Amino acid sequence: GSTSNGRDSESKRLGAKRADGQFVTGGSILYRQRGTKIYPGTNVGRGGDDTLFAKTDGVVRFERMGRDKKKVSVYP
Amino acid sequence: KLEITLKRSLIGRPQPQRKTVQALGLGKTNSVVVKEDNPAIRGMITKVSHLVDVKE
Amino acid sequence: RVNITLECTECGDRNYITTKNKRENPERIELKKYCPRLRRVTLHRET
Amino acid sequence: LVPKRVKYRREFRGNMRGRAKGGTEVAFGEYGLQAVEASWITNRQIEAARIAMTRYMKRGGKVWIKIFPHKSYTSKPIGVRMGKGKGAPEGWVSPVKRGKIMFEIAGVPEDVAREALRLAAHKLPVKTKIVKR
RNA sequence: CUGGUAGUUAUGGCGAGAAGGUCACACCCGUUCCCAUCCCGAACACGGUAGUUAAGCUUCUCUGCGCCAAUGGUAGUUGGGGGCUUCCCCCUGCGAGAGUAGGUCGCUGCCGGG
RNA sequence: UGGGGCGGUCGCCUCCUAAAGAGUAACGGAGGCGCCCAAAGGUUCCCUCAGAAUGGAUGGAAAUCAUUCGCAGAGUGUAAAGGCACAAGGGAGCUUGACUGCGAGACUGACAAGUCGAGCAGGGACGAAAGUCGGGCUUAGUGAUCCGGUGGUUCCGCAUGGAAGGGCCAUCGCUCAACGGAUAAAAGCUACCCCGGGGAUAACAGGCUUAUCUCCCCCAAGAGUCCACAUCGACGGGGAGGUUUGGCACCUCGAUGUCGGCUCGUCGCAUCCUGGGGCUGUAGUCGGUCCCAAGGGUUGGGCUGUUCGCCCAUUAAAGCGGCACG
RNA sequence: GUCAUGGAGGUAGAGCACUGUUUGGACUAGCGAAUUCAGAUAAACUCCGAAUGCCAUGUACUUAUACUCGGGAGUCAGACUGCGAGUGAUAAGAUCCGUAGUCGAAAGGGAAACAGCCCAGACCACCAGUUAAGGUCCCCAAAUA
Ligand SMILES: [K+]
Ligand SMILES: [Mg+2]
Ligand SMILES: [Mg+2]
Ligand SMILES: [Mg+2]
Ligand SMILES: [Mg+2]
Ligand SMILES: [Mg+2]
Ligand SMILES: [Mg+2]
Ligand SMILES: [Mg+2]
Ligand SMILES: [Mg+2]
Ligand SMILES: [Mg+2]
Ligand SMILES: [Mg+2]
Ligand SMILES: [Mg+2]
Ligand SMILES: [Mg+2]
Ligand SMILES: [Mg+2]
Ligand SMILES: [Zn+2]
Repeated sequence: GSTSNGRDSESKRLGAKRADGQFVTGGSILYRQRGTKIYPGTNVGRGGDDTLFAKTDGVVRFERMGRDKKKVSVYP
Repeated sequence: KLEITLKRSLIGRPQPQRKTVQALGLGKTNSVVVKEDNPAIRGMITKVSHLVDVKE
Repeated sequence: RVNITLECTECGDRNYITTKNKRENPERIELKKYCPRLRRVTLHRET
Repeated sequence: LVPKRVKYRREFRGNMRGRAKGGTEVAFGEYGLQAVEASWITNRQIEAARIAMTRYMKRGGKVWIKIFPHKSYTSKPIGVRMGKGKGAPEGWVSPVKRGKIMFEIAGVPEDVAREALRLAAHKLPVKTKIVKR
């Protein structure tokens, strides 16, 4: 008797790192993802592995673009 | 204003209810507080209404 | 694939490491890269 | 009754909470067997019930089976300890929730229909009742 | 009234039926020139305007499809309490999906010409 | 490590389990990696897939051509998931940013490590500008220190000038795969065995469980010379018991003696004989089956350590189980 | 802690729009692939989608911690009960996670006795009172209500 299974990968800790309505400082990571599950908005950049980050100081807002999609912005 | 009396014990109860009873100012059983009638205090009373007696 | 070192043709400094396929590229690769010593772009050649 | 192929060979056992999602009404024939409780029903039980109720009617009328054994279950032999992976598949089962109609018949009078359904219900591990459209 | 250019979860789309005009727009005519075709002046580019609303375009009418969508009920469920525990029941608060009444053949902004 | 051994596994990536933040175990359920690409990288410009119907020589269901329908039913180097038709998919032109010094601030995290990053300077590629470019749609494709090799260097250099030798920067040498890597270097037997410990962990018996097992039933197709139910009863279904084969590891390792027999028994009843009865495929004789019933009774030898079993000869009969297999 | 407000997130349920599994007709390229009609099913299906839990904001009301630096530790065998899962047989006082409680380290009252269930936290003394779970014919305090 043997299983021939038993392997897994380490969890990567994805999801939202800041809250809607929270004040954030420049360069902070807002969201971690595979693909553009959420798009970059105003004053928000997209990293090389799809990480969304703030480019200025301000307050975070999760918003809804056209019907099927979402984005996040930072407003001073 | 309304009067609040702790009738049941806290042994065997979950932590959120103990924290709510603490924030109401109540200590040992049969102890009494008098408070105002805000929606905040009403929400507290709703969370622990099975442990407490309320009198207007 | 193999590991490659690229040498500056005006200083002899070995500034860069890269890779290539030896069957597809049997020659010596040449690329124009920045040279930190001369602070300008110079042709670099595989050693 | 066995599925031709499956995507996976092993599966969780599941649960049987709540009333049946769909199939609680007679939809093709005039008469039906309805489950009053929940139970796993294997394909041997389905086959035995079907043969009994079909033989009583002498191949007259029509019979519809409204449940399929999609799920598989496994087992371990005698003498093996716990561990070392999951066991080997044995049979196929249908989980039936309360309120599900599992057999329907048409094309025969009251007496033949009711007696055939009574004969069939004695082959099943669940508590049943007879309903008319 | 029309041409350009924006915003807004298709209530804005698809489909069907018609009217209109070289003022704008377009089809259309041609390839000397700049430029172009793995071939083709079809497209792209350039040079003009005989004919035209046939089409695009603009305007009006349709619920056929699509899309939007209540109310009540039901499933599920936080907290409290019970059974005869494959599971089930009661009290309080929250409350779908499906189905339906119904809505929809768009609505706002700036500029140049009639 | 559901005792140990045998077998399997040991690092990294993706999904489910995982209970709508993150995290989350099992010798749980499924698959990949130890690379590849000089373009399959950068930029500028351009455009759009699978399949089907119809019409046509070789040509055929499917090869090339033409029209229509066609939101992606294709593709995306490779596993999966999340993404992508303002392409991240497909073509063409020019190229080497698959740059050097860095880096406000964040994510992850015991540490060691790992991940994202606007922006600044140097010098560039492509574009008319705007601008994009510090590899590849994203996430695997890797190994510390010590010790050595190679290139560079306005560093040191044991009286002084040198040299030998070191330091610093760049790079190379691991299936160190038991993948945080004990050493540069390593396999077996012990029934001749010994010490320290453990009921943290197996072998006997106890406990829990009841798949299996023994017994009892439900439905009734059939058998029974006609005839379901005298006697049996397939395919399926439901229980009781705790004597079998198992599962678990709860008491006992500063000791709970382990098979068979002998001696001495005692209890249960699911009754082997004897007592009472109903049905019969009960004419009689001889039987079958079920209900009541535990008062008493229930053999001597051959073979085998045997329990069991087969045989010989009897008997009214030669019961089955529990009591630490009394 | 509650209240108000704003968000991220795909479980329960449901559904069939994709992917697998699947039943009965009509029609059928040729007993039988496709199209349609009706009806099912899913841990690794999703056109949908809660309750809870989580992250923030507030000037709202209440309440008492939170953090940083330094000295000294012990712990790395856990158990049962309820709820949500895996393994097992939808067995085990079994095993392995998540969530809350009690024991551990907790005496007192009730479950006959009975770590882990129900009620409830012992500073000391009293020949005082009121209650909880559980009870009120006798043992045995209280209704032969
Ligand atoms: K039945
Ligand atoms: Mg590419
Ligand atoms: Mg070594
Ligand atoms: Mg020997
Ligand atoms: Mg034994
Ligand atoms: Mg035992
Ligand atoms: Mg001892
Ligand atoms: Mg003998
Ligand atoms: Mg005799
Ligand atoms: Mg015995
Ligand atoms: Mg201890
Ligand atoms: Mg103790
Ligand atoms: Mg006690
Ligand atoms: Mg009375
Ligand atoms: Zn140089």
